[PDB]
Amino acid sequence: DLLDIATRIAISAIKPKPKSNKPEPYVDSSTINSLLSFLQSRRNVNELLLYIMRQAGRDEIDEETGKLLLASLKDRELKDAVNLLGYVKWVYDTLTGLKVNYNNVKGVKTFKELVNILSKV
Amino acid sequence: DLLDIATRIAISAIKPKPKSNKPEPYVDSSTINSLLSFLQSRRNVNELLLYIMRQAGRDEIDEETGKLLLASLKDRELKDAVNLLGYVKWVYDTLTGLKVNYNNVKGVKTFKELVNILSK
Amino acid sequence: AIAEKYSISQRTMVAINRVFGGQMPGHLYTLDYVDPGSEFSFMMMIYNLNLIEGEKDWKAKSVEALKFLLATLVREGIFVGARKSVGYGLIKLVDAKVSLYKAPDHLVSPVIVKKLEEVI
RNA sequence: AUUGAAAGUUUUUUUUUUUUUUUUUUUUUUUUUUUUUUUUUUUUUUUU
Repeated sequence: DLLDIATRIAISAIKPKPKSNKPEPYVDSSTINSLLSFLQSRRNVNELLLYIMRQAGRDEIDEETGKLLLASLKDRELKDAVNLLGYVKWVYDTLTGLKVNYNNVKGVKTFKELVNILSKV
Repeated sequence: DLLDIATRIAISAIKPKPKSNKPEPYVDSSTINSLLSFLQSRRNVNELLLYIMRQAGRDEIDEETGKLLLASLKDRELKDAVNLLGYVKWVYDTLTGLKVNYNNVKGVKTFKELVNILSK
Repeated sequence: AIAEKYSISQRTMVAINRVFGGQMPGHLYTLDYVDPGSEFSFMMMIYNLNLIEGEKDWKAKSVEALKFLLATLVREGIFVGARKSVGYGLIKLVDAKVSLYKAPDHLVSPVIVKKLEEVI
């Protein structure tokens, strides 16, 4: 469901950022918090899409992650968009806190698969 | 909606600059930021249109782009004008950062079509 | 304190390398500002501190401190803002009606209303 | 056709009152819009 979309988006956004001297994901938690705050303040989905596009164009959001976000957040209700963004934020925070390597986590496309991976080890 | 107008004007402004050594937009982001700053400082639409016309006469602004801007801002309130200008600036920034090719966005008239094109 | 007759002004400042004076090392930062002169809606509430009549001696020197602060704000004006060292940001209170509301007689109805200048 | 039987464990009672997620916390500290460029060259105050 929405959780699978959120997990795929978080995995795409957690890929290592090239030309960065320190190991870190391509995006930052500040970007996700800004996304949520902008959606809450503006209460519009098209404005959120514009924000996502500009963040992608600022060379700080992975183009694949941006494409996934735009694909998910079209013909979608505001409440559904809010829920999806919250799920994305929570999954990203979990992955950051657990320091999950992107190499062994990029191969999962289901939330249940991610849960199994985390539970096993 | 305002966003459709903003997308159309940004598309008109992202046309390649004729007679340039490198493929670059005919209109630069500095011009857009100058438009925003001028509108914020002057806080009126008339001299904003005057500045737009002067810039268009002094190159750096496509004739059709200037015509579309003038038609859009012919009769608009200050808040609506600044909202439209901000939308235009954001759309132009997205197009520039994404390095989107002009030939693939010559037919878009709305914002949803551009979003679909970008997503695909 | 929101503004009414505001105007946003952009100023661009760049540094000068001490060796080979004049070169801009790329530290070109542009900051947004408000126009030099614009009204702001100021409103402040003080409880259990009589100012027009003052307190005799109980927990005093607080009324004096508040009056000193108000006098500094009115005549000199405090420095607030982001830069605050190159002169960017100096607010001042031009005039303010001081309305006193006392609980026993009439709290909704003001008891004494005076201009801030007479208070200090 | 049990020694032999025919009776609702039922009525009745509000889990209610007292309590502000509150006080304190300045998105500021630093950075000269300077820098190389001669308003220059051509022209007889002059004939029947």
